[PDB]
Amino acid sequence: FDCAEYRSTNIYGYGLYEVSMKPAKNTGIVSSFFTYTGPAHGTQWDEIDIEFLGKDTTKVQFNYYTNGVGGHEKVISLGFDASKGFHTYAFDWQPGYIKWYVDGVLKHTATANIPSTPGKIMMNLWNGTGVDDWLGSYNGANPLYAEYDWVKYTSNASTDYWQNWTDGGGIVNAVNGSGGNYSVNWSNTGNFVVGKGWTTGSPFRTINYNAGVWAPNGNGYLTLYGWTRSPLIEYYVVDSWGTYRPTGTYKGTVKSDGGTYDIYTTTRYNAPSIDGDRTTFTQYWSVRQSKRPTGSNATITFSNHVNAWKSHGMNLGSNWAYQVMATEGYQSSGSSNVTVWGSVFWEPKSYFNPSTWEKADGYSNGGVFNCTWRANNVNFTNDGKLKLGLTSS
Amino acid sequence: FDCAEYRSTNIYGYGLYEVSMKPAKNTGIVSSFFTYTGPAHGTQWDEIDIEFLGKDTTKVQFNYYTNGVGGHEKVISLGFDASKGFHTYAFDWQPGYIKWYVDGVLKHTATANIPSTPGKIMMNLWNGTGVDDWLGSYNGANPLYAEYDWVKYTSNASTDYWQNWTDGGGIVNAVNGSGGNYSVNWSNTGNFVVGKGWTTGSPFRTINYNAGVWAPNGNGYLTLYGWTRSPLIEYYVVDSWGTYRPTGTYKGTVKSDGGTYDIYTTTRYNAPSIDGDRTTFTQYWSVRQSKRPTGSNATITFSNHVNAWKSHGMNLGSNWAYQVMATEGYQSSGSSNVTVWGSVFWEPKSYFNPSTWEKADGYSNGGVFNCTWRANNVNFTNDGKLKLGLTSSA
Ligand SMILES: [Ca+2]
Ligand SMILES: [Ca+2]
Repeated sequence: FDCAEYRSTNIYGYGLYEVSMKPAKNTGIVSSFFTYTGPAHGTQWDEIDIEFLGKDTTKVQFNYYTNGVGGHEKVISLGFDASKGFHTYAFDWQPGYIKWYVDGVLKHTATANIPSTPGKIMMNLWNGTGVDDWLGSYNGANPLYAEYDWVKYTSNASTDYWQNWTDGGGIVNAVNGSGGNYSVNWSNTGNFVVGKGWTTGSPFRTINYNAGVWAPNGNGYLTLYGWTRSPLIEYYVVDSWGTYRPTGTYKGTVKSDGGTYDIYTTTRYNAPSIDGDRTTFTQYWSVRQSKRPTGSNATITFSNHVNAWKSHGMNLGSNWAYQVMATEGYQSSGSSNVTVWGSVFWEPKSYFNPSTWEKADGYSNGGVFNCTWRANNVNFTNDGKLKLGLTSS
Repeated sequence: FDCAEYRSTNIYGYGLYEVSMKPAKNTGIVSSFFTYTGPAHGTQWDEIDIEFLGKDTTKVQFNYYTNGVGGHEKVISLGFDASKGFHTYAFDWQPGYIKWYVDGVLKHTATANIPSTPGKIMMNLWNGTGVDDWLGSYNGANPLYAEYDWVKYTSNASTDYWQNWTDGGGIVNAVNGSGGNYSVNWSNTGNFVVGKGWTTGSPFRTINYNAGVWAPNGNGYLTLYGWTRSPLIEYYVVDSWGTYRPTGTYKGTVKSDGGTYDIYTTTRYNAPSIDGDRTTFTQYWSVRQSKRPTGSNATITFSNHVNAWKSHGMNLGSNWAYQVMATEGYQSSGSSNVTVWGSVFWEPKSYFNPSTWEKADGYSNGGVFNCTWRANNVNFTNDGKLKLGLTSSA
């Protein structure tokens, strides 16, 4: 028996691992997506799994090994047959937990003896021997296939600041979420500003976020927000908004991260600021000429804005205070869900890219794996999908 | 009684510590500014003090504890009542000594068994018991408060180069002072360049200095000065001068650290340079459009100049030689006194900053400290002063 394993050439650490896949269906096999490192690579055996036991594809199995100790199996009922269509499975791996998801919904959290060694991303399909109680016995049916549409890994941002300010009008339910994530649900408010970011901003920072939810019902801004002191200046890089587009005195424009922004300035007197709730300071703005798409990864190269501002005579303070990816609102209702992240590894799997992936070939895992890995069983379909096969002879 | 103590979250080492404050006046209390490290910070007890005994606010007491041993009290007459206005008190803490100052005047020096363990910066007000001969008896007067307008700590410069070059004309009395400080007194000279700085310059250095004395009597420059090789270039950032403002071939201007400078290029031939007594080289200049005030702190963000020079096609060499904060002179007389500083921790005390400070709360030091620390007694005024109160009851 011949089986298939596709594995990354690089190693990856803590962060969110997502895959879109359709597992094979048959007694005695497994289709999976997992991270792995072990003794053959000079490390302890640290692995995090997503496994579909072909005997019953209406279930998914989650597991993990740390220093070679597994025993963390959690089987969950899916509510659909995973073999009948593509679905997104994922696990967020951090030092104190692992959270697994199905089509974006949280289904299981683990906290005991979590792995810590960066591993490779892997995907395999195989038939077992000696584990009939676990997989059912394999009946030789072939060929069988497991398909994967895309793989994505996003590393941590290291945001250290949480901002949750409301003027007291209406309701602002802000949620300080895990890592760089936050969400806000608001109802008929006065003014507020909620966001995650950094305690000390920087003119060189590159902010990467994703707004999984951007649904202002009225005046809301999805915006890089921060301050400087010496002098006191509040700045904004607005990517999207609600029913009102912020403007002021026009200075010019700046092209950055695929968008063009209008640059403005506005002055403020007697309003809440970081140096006291009744002060006098300017606001610097970059406002996108049209709302940025949300729901996907977006980058704000803050230095291009700082520089274009410098160029139009707008210079910032030298005492840098907080810097966040915010949701601000006024006299409105809405929801927002935003994640600030570190870096993304994106693989569309449209074909075999030999710099970032390798096809296991010419050897068997032995043990319960009753098959040899073959690069010939790792192919790409026309519609740009990884197709893993289990064949015989 | 409830009392107050405000202390830094970070620890600080050798360097100059200054505070602008006005202690409370009353028999029985102490208002202070001091560095502290001890058992509760996991170390030996090292502390340096500035204490105002409320029984007599015309005097100030200096002390220090090293490995839990004190006994170095020194009381000096201020010549004024400390409780009537703000004054600046400081101590310069170095490996081999401590120097204390009042309004910038040296008042006391110690050298024996100098503390060496970095500690927190602290301020407190408290009333004692059992030490009436030292503090007087505390009569319960209340409420009382000590005020502090700002705190500043400046670390050491780590300048590793002393410049003292004269062509031999007239007299150049250069003084290699402590740390980054130097002075020069000169009379009817030829050309000379004196200063302190670094053996290897950097396009990224930020120079903090202060010219305590800037009194050229003729042609003299107060300037950042340095060279590169590959190619050989002499560069200046001139902040002040005497009777002659240096100029050359005009390129443009750069705004930096609050001033605007004119950018110039010039060429020198058959003149001395770090490469020979007779050489030819290029000079790059930034010259302030008007003289920079002296006597108060000044900063030169050198990368602003390097970057503007690059804009105009003035690229520096790749092998960096010395870089100093200099006094240069030609055919003149005069005096200068300049100090290059290290990095600064500046706290204007405009409000509570929980990242760099904490309020002592819910416990008493006990012993002589007849009061409980309360975070509620550490407040900030509208006008940016820290107010540490001593209050009665519950
Ligand atoms: Ca695909
Ligand atoms: Ca102040």
